[PDB]
Amino acid sequence: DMPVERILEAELAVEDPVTNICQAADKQLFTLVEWAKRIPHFSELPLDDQVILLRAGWNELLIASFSHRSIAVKDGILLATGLHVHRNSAHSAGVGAIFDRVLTELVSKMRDMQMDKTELGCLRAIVLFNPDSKGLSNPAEVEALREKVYASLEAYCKHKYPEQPGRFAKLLLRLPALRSIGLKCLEHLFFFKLIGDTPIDTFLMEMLEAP
Amino acid sequence: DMPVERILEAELAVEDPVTNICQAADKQLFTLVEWAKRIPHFSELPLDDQVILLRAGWNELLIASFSHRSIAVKDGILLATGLHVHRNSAHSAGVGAIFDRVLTELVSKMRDMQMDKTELGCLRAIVLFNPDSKGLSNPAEVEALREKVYASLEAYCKHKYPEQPGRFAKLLLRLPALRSIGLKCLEHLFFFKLIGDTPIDTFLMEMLEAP
Amino acid sequence: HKILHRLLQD
Amino acid sequence: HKILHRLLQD
Ligand SMILES: CCCOc1cc2c(cc1-c1cc(/C=C/C(=O)O)ccc1O)C(C)(C)CCC2(C)C
Ligand SMILES: CCCOc1cc2c(cc1-c1cc(/C=C/C(=O)O)ccc1O)C(C)(C)CCC2(C)C
Repeated sequence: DMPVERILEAELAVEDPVTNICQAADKQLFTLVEWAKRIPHFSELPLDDQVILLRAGWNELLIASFSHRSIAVKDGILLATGLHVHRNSAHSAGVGAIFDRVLTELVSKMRDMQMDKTELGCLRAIVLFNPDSKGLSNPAEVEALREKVYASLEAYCKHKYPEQPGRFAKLLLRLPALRSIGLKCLEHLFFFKLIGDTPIDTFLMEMLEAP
Repeated sequence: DMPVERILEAELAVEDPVTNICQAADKQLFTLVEWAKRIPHFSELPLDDQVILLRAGWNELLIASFSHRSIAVKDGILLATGLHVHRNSAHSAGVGAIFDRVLTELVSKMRDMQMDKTELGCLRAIVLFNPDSKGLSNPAEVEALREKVYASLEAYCKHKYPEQPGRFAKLLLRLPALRSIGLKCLEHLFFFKLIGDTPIDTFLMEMLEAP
Repeated sequence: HKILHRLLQD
Repeated sequence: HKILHRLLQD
């Protein structure tokens, strides 16, 4: 079983610019572990598999959260640290194009459809239970949990938004944008590390190590 | 309107290893233009927008097709040129990891669910009508076409596979794997170009130029 | 993007 | 991956 109520409860329980962005990311990594443990059945998975899932998904999971958080923000994002980062500040820091991708492909789409917190929570749980993650001891178990999440989300959408029959598909179709943006932000982080001017804290550093 | 019959008709109408792989890709680029013109409403879009969509989607569109083509192939893929490329040959050519991703995240998943040609065609049309593509003159029109495709696919899945209520979601959830794999293959191509040992033909070269 | 333009033209 | 292991442990 995978009730959306527990997923929603998980979301509610955890509620230059590049430097400030990296601080927030590190900060939210601690919070993410807490979120994942509150997602039904995650803690019962083998510890090694919990490690694989969080290492595979952390970036996408964190991007989804700050994007939804930014829905009331005009042309900007709200960091978990309380900092509002505007589009102009991103451009003038050399990361304008990727910043705009987040705004147009994620934040704005979440805003235009009024994506709610149960929906965000489900999409994140789906991202968490990624059966393509390399090294898993039982991908079939993870797949099964993913299927349960999206069965519940679909039922939740049919019930809460019956006048929007395409809503469920619309939600799932933000996941390719998220994947792509996650991979681009990670590329940037590796570069910030390489150049060596940007402070990168310990949990963020550990995510950047090889498996 | 967006009947799955027309989409299926489009699919049916177009029916070292790195070198052979790049030949096939170039070859299939000509075929892809023909496919797209047979997808309802694509040809009626502004020529500049047709250009944007095909430049944004070509790789994912081509990867989807060769993956489905490879469903009967054990631990390998079938190139459009008629060449079977085995896993061993990919590894011993320095591209083993990405090759295995295609096998496990795409080919094997298509095989285990018996993804049919109507379903492949719809997923590709969805990829084609990507409203996130930069520079589009009317993203809303492209979005509308994407929505029509996935309304029809859902209806097609409910009707043809009524005993599999999760099938539609399962189909859409291969799209993040495809995005990621597309981006990795493109990275490799840019590297093959940089090193300069691999022959890269003209249509493939043109896709590799800036917008 | 000459090749693509030409093929889309017909 | 010491930090993650430690936090998942509890
Ligand atoms: C993972 C460290 C850098 O992560 C980034 C980088 C960026 C960006 C975002 C992130 C990021 C931020 C966060 C912040 C989360 C939060 O504050 O809750 C988590 C994960 C991330 O990858 C945006 C898209 C805002 C701007 C471009 C750059 C590349 C600077
Ligand atoms: C776009 C030129 C290279 O495209 C590749 C590269 C690869 C691979 C596939 C392609 C590729 C092939 C094709 C071939 C299609 C076809 O034969 O119908 C289209 C687009 C592509 O990106 C696989 C995953 C097979 C093996 C790894 C590499 C990186 C060598």
